Amino acid sequence: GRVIRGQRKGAGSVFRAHVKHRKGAARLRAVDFAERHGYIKGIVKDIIHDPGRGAPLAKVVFRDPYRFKKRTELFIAAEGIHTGQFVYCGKKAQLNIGNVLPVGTMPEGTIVCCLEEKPGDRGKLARASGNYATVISHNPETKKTRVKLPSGSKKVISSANRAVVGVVAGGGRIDKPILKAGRAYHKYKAKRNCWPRVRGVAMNPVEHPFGGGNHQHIGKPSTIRRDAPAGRKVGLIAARRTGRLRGT
Amino acid sequence: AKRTKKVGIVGKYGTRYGASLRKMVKKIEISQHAKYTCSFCGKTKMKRRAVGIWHCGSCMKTVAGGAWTYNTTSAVTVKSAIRRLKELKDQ
RNA sequence: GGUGGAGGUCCGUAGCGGUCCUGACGUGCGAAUCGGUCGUCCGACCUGGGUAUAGGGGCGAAAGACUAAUCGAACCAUCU
RNA sequence: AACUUUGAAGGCCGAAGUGGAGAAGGGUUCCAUGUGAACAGCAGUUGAACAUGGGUCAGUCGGUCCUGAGAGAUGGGCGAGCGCCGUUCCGAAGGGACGGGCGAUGGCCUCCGUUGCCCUCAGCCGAUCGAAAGGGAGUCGGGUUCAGAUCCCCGAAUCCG
RNA sequence: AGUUCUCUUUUCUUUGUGAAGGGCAGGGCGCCCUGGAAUGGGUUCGCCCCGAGAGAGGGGCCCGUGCCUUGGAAAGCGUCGCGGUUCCGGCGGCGUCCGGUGAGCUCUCGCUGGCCCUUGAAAAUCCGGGGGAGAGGGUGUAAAUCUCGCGCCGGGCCGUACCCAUAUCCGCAGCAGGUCUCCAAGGUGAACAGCCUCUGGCAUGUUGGAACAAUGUAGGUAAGGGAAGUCGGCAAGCCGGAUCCGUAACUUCGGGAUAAGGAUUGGCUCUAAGGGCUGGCAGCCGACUUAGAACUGGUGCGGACCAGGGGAAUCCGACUGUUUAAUUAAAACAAAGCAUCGCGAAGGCCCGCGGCGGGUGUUGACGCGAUGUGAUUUCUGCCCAGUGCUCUGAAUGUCAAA
RNA sequence: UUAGUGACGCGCAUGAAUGGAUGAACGAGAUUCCCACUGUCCCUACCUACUAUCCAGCGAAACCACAGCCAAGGGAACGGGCUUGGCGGAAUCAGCGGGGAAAGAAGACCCUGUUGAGCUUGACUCUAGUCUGGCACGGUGAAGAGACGUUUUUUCACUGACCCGGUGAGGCGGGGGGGCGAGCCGGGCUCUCGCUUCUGGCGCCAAGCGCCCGGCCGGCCGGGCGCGACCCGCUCCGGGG
RNA sequence: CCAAGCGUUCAUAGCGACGUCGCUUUUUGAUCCUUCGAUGUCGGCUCUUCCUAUCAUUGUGAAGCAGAAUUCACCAAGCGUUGGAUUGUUCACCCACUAAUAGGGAACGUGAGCUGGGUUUAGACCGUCGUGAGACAGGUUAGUUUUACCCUACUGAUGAU
Ligand SMILES: [Mg+2]
Ligand SMILES: [Mg+2]
Ligand SMILES: [Mg+2]
Ligand SMILES: [Mg+2]
Ligand SMILES: [Mg+2]
Ligand SMILES: [Mg+2]
Ligand SMILES: [Mg+2]
Ligand SMILES: [Mg+2]
Ligand SMILES: [Mg+2]
Ligand SMILES: [Mg+2]
Ligand SMILES: [Mg+2]
Ligand SMILES: [Mg+2]
Ligand SMILES: [Mg+2]
Ligand SMILES: [Mg+2]
Ligand SMILES: [Mg+2]
Ligand SMILES: [Mg+2]
Ligand SMILES: [Mg+2]
Ligand SMILES: [Mg+2]
Ligand SMILES: [Mg+2]
Ligand SMILES: [Mg+2]
Ligand SMILES: [Mg+2]
Ligand SMILES: [Mg+2]
Ligand SMILES: [Mg+2]
Ligand SMILES: [Mg+2]
Ligand SMILES: [Mg+2]
Ligand SMILES: [Mg+2]
Ligand SMILES: [Mg+2]
Ligand SMILES: [Mg+2]
Ligand SMILES: [Mg+2]
Ligand SMILES: [Mg+2]
Ligand SMILES: [Mg+2]
Ligand SMILES: [Mg+2]
Ligand SMILES: [Mg+2]
Ligand SMILES: [Mg+2]
Ligand SMILES: [Mg+2]
Ligand SMILES: [Mg+2]
Ligand SMILES: [Mg+2]
Ligand SMILES: [Mg+2]
Ligand SMILES: [Mg+2]
Ligand SMILES: [Mg+2]
Ligand SMILES: [Mg+2]
Ligand SMILES: [Mg+2]
Ligand SMILES: [Mg+2]
Ligand SMILES: [Mg+2]
Ligand SMILES: [Mg+2]
Ligand SMILES: [Mg+2]
Ligand SMILES: [Mg+2]
Ligand SMILES: [Mg+2]
Ligand SMILES: [Mg+2]
Ligand SMILES: [Mg+2]
Ligand SMILES: [Mg+2]
Ligand SMILES: [Mg+2]
Ligand SMILES: [Mg+2]
Ligand SMILES: [Mg+2]
Ligand SMILES: [Mg+2]
Ligand SMILES: [Mg+2]
Ligand SMILES: [Mg+2]
Ligand SMILES: [Mg+2]
Ligand SMILES: [Mg+2]
Ligand SMILES: [Mg+2]
Ligand SMILES: [Mg+2]
Ligand SMILES: [Zn+2]
Repeated sequence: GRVIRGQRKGAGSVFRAHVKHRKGAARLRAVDFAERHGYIKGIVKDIIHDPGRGAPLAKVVFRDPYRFKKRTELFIAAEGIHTGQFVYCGKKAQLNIGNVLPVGTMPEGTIVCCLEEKPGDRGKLARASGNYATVISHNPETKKTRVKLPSGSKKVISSANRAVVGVVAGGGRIDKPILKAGRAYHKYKAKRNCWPRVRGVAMNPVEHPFGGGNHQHIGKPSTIRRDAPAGRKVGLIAARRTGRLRGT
Repeated sequence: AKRTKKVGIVGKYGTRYGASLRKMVKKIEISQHAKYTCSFCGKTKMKRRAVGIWHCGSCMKTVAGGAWTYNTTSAVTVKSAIRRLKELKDQ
């Protein structure tokens, strides 16, 4: 046989991200003395569309505490922030929408977005449009907090991780039918070469496990074991179940 | 005169895509193109620049809003929740 | 009753394409062309150049298609 | 002399042209004169053929410079090895500057330069390559040749240093 | 200059001003000042604007590719006429004038709007501002300084001919193929359609002469019938523009729809209506439309060109889109929609001989990755024995090396 | 009317996202009927252009054992040749498609070959990857359970190997010093804080103070140091290990 | 061919059991002789020719031949044997006309004569089968039809002894 489309995606080539017109990487501030002890003020200059991303991005500007400079930060835009607004990042920032605080100081039930997976990494979790994480509980003795991720999983993270109060803007995006193959063509022309997708049963056996046959049938169980070799791991990968999810 | 009986704004799609999808997208097409009152200046000028980005032509204030509506129910609920926790944080 | 001018909207030119005649031709004008008749013609549109992916490899809106007239595994030399 | 040239008729392309100019490609095919061996699927007094000689002139039109998708060194890593990966990532990555201080020299030797060292100050953080359609200061009128001209000449301007 | 048998104050050609500087029209302003507006007003084709300051006044700025001017009439062109070596940028006369109009075409500038789960480069390079370290002279032959006006010097290198395509390029060739662009006249007409013409171009496409048999290839016509032909109405044919009227089943209420079906269409002579400028009126301008009527021809008039045959159903695929370059354009592929599955980053999926390697990823579950079905509507029943997948494990048969 | 449509359904072998039923619009998709139209046809005719045709010039190619009239016979069972009969007359022109089992291409069908290749899997033998155990890198301390001060194991901790993230490696750890509260009989402590939250401004290149030094004539000119800006430390800061 | 029966009677007008002898190669088989360095594979259309096992017509014989209609048989292939709906069809079935609507061969006549509907490549759908790739004298849809100018034959045209 030949290498299947899934295998070919990992080699880069025509399968790399379309990053020509993106505005940069959306991150929190790099943690420094100001955010470790107090807070720093910043002003929202612009809220911009980022190609390939549902959520808008905020362009916040801070004062450099050591030099005569202005620092431009590219934050994830929490819903409700506006241009000209003051945002504050640090340990002693106040619990307002758009402020960046360590999750340790946030009370139980706080809604956050752009939450650091590890302390200092500048924000990794709950960055998709409309999403957020909640704060469940703190363990001051071990300095660790329990949060609920948008997928529903619960995670124990360091209390020192920073995060933005509120939910990511641009929510409810998936509530609109696309209605058109052309509109889906434009959605992915800004992201990557993944569209349109050709079904496995519609290929020949040479380039897919499901291909071939005088009838368009899978011919083998579609739940494939977790340890299947690359080029064989297609279909429902390591599925715990199949069918309609009935109930909770 | 009234030109269509029920299709309204989704009359631009003719017969395509099915009644239910055209019905469902009709709610969004109206909302995402409406001009909302600007809370900062009061002029009915708040208009959507891009998905999630709402701009006012009077005062030039841009707001991170919802995808198709100026502010979402989830976001409005969180603002009140974050307001209460703040009070119970500093009493 | 007007105004307005949306649309992967319709007739239709340029352009792009290539349904039927199973027409022409079939030691051709042509190792795929010609005529009429036809599809589409604001979009998933057409196209120049630059650039990337190289042979059990690429690339494929998927026909085992395309990859220099070569493709169910190119071409070149060697093993021979 | 059906086919060349001139004159006159009758026609056609009919501004999405059979018109006037370019890019890529060609490379002298361009222009003048001569030949009619061979070639131009008849002929030719003709030709983009053959022969002998000519023809392309710029601060201002392009390249040249910039960066684009991308390509590609060094440090480093890998590698039996030719080498490969990688492009800021495991790097002591600056050979610069207003100013000031010490000397050495000079010249319109008066006083100003130059130079060496010291003091002081210093993010850019990526060598380099990448477009004759992208970015990119500044040239237009008239005349002139067999063949060149926004390039030659005449006239009138402009940018940069 | 052409025509002139008749007519035609006729028909044709032609009737300039560069860059740069100055001045001024014109266009634009989300710029200022006064003032305070409901009996709300202003305003566009649409919009849209106002107590966060509308109307009304008076200003300011930006572009001015338009006109005048310096250039610049000396040049160029038209015409008439003289010379010369006659291969002279030869010499002279006259002229290069005055108005109108337009949903016109082409370009360009500007205003305002719609579309996006699409938001539509970077850098070289240039400029302004904030700050005020500093420097400059002591009342003068004044100094530092100057993005002001003149003046002085220089701008090296490489390309530049011509073809650019039914003959200069690629297809073995002067090959009916292929091959990226710019400018774009009159008439008819909705028109960059077709048909004819001017500017410009060409010589019929690698030959001519004479015939006009068959069979062809390409076009036409046909009495009466009208698919009886054939696998099949293949082929051809009918319909066709525009105006007026009229339009069903079904429908996802958008469509169906140019449904279907009728009438009209020439030429000529008129009538009515539809505006602008100046000083309910008067005067002068004007540009194409629409409607109506009479008359008229052998009923012919969208007279060429251009230009849908239609209806009732069944199957398939929702649609638009794509596909086997060179025998298959399809019901196949894709698609929105729907439903599963993996994954919280020391991760999922994948690449790589190799690594602190690489793509997704400038990413973070409204995400990325892997599948099936295939718009909407309605529904999607039973089976976990089989084969898969998955979860629990020292409770625990077999089980390698150490 | 072996066609079409509507019904029927013990359906060889229909059936529910291997999706079932439907249904507007759409289709160079398949099919049936009808109106209209017509040379598709009855049944053919005529006309035009370009050929063919003849001429001047110019001029290939495919193919070819020898060749080239038939009947039958026998024959490798369908003769151009051979046997027996029929018979035979130069050289040619335009057509034609009966024959040459005409040309074209070492049959693609079929079989054989101990010849292959693409693809599949419950074929045979392997293999990258992947899961898993052992050994090494590979360390420190506490306990718990054991065995004989050593040593096996479990758990919990450590950091220094090793790894990850961030930063222009910019304030880390400990102590000092100062402010708000608490409290025992004005001082010590429990113990917290380190000066920025209203506004779409500004914010560096030190003020001030203390101490020294220099040039010129106590006055002018010009410098240095310290505090301002706490002290000491061994991993830059975190996260793992 | 024999003749038990049928035919009211009566074997043989016309039929004919049980038996038996032949012919044909327009059916299918059986075989594998020729052809696999290729003889173009169904049907239709078109066109000519031939056979007779004669449907019609001419001339006749026999009937259970009154006439009419019909049946059997002889010489006999001269002349005919049609238009259509369904189907790719051969075959079949029906409608209609007719004197009659007979049956066949020519490489199952006839693809450098056509057509390409079917079969019989590559695309695709359904059912059954297979774990699968895939298969199916099971359905379905779309799928390139080359060359004559040579020899002969034939048709016509010059001509030759
Ligand atoms: Mg396929
Ligand atoms: Mg496979
Ligand atoms: Mg359209
Ligand atoms: Mg169309
Ligand atoms: Mg053909
Ligand atoms: Mg031919
Ligand atoms: Mg594309
Ligand atoms: Mg590879
Ligand atoms: Mg296939
Ligand atoms: Mg041209
Ligand atoms: Mg030219
Ligand atoms: Mg010649
Ligand atoms: Mg020449
Ligand atoms: Mg490299
Ligand atoms: Mg460069
Ligand atoms: Mg350039
Ligand atoms: Mg350029
Ligand atoms: Mg010059
Ligand atoms: Mg006003
Ligand atoms: Mg003059
Ligand atoms: Mg200043
Ligand atoms: Mg040139
Ligand atoms: Mg001609
Ligand atoms: Mg000629
Ligand atoms: Mg030619
Ligand atoms: Mg007729
Ligand atoms: Mg008639
Ligand atoms: Mg018929
Ligand atoms: Mg018939
Ligand atoms: Mg037709
Ligand atoms: Mg209809
Ligand atoms: Mg379709
Ligand atoms: Mg494609
Ligand atoms: Mg094809
Ligand atoms: Mg085709
Ligand atoms: Mg499924
Ligand atoms: Mg089910
Ligand atoms: Mg099971
Ligand atoms: Mg029929
Ligand atoms: Mg099924
Ligand atoms: Mg000749
Ligand atoms: Mg022979
Ligand atoms: Mg023959
Ligand atoms: Mg063979
Ligand atoms: Mg072979
Ligand atoms: Mg053997
Ligand atoms: Mg093999
Ligand atoms: Mg192979
Ligand atoms: Mg096995
Ligand atoms: Mg008896
Ligand atoms: Mg034998
Ligand atoms: Mg043979
Ligand atoms: Mg033959
Ligand atoms: Mg043959
Ligand atoms: Mg007889
Ligand atoms: Mg035959
Ligand atoms: Mg034949
Ligand atoms: Mg044939
Ligand atoms: Mg067929
Ligand atoms: Mg097939
Ligand atoms: Mg099965
Ligand atoms: Zn506002």
